[PDB]
This record gives sequence, structure tokens and C-alpha cells, in this order.
Amino acid sequence: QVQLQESGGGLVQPGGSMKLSCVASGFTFSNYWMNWVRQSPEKGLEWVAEIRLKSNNYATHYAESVKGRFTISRDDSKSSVYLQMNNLRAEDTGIYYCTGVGQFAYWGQGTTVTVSIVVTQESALTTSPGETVTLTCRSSTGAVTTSNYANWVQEKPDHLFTGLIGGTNNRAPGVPARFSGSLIGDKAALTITGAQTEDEAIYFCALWYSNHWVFGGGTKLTVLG
Amino acid sequence: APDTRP
Repeated sequence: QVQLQESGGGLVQPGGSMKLSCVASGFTFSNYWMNWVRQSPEKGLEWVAEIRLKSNNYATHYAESVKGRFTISRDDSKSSVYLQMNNLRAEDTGIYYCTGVGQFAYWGQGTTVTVSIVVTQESALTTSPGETVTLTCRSSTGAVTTSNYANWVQEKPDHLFTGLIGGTNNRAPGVPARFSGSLIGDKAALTITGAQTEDEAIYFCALWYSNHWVFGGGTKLTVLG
Repeated sequence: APDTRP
């Protein structure tokens, strides 16, 4: 299987620094871009940074919120990605995940850092086993198109993230066939054809905007009965 | 595009 194991989190004072590490196994790490994404109760899921390949001169890009303070880097010889965090602020508090592949198939377990465009989804939907339910993802800039490479990621309890769909319509390896991704009208959509009890979870969509990602607020899916 | 490698 694929594992992304994080380390480095902890308590740090405002103005402080911390370095996070993530070691990958089970896939050809060096062939894929890597990202850091953080979660806070306040700001939800927030994409932080990406790093591309050796053939891209390890090019990086950052969220505006961290640009000039955070540095993402990788060591392909150690199958590892890192995040150096400087000049930390209270708003940087959160659970930090390394994630990547097509485009957010794999997520680490998260490491907690304590410093002490809108993508719209349905807040909640209720379904029952065997029903067909469609979750949607809207962009504040206009239509969602294939240029937004919509991804769908599932969060189950204990902050367990799994990528389900990437590139609008592509089912991540070993993802159940009842999940499918598409564009419906001006939105991206996740359809579950025959919802199952265990599908009760929070589902986040992510959209790409030229050089960065924006995550929706998540949909809490209840599967009653 | 982002990382489109399968």
C-alpha cells in the first residue's frame, strides 16, 4: 500500500520556526508533485504549497498566506517532502498533511502545529443506503470546467483523508466503483450510485486555478437507515 | 495544469 508518514509538529511560540517532514513509500515518489495542505476548525482545508519534479527544477508555489515564510522542499533520494515554517503566526495553527498523486489520492496521517476565490459545496446532504446522491462543487469565478481539475477527497473520523476522484472524472486506484466524478451544468459533481452506510463522511472538493488550489468547505453526508 | 501524471 502507500504510506505517507509525517513528523515534526508541536507547540511553538508566535515568531517561531518549525520543520515538518513526510516520508513516502509504496509509489514512485520522485515522479509526482507533492503538496502540503492544512486543516483548522476556523479556515477548513487550506492548500499551503506544492513542489514539482527534478525535471521542473523543483519549482514551487505557495498560498499567499504563507508566501515568504514557508519553504517546501523534497529529497527524492529519501522519498521525502518537507515544510520549513518561519515567523509562525496564530493563524498557522492546524493539522498539516502531505498529499499528492492525481492530484490528492494519498494523504499522510497529519501532524499538528500549535502556534501559541470561494469554492462552495452543500453544507449537508442526507441520503439512505442504496440511493443515488450527487454532491456538487461551485466556483466563485464562473463555471467549473476541466481546467479546474476537480478533486474529491473524503474525510472520515480521526481526520482520515482519502482521495476519491481527481482530474474531474478519474477514480483514484482501488476506489469503489460507486464513486464517480463529472461536470454537471456549471459545477463539478461527485455521484455515489448506491450509497453505503460507511459513506457517511465529510467530502471536500478542490479546484485548480492556474497555479494553486482552493478547497471547498466540505459536505457532511449523512447516510440514514 | 496541475500534476496530471496517472
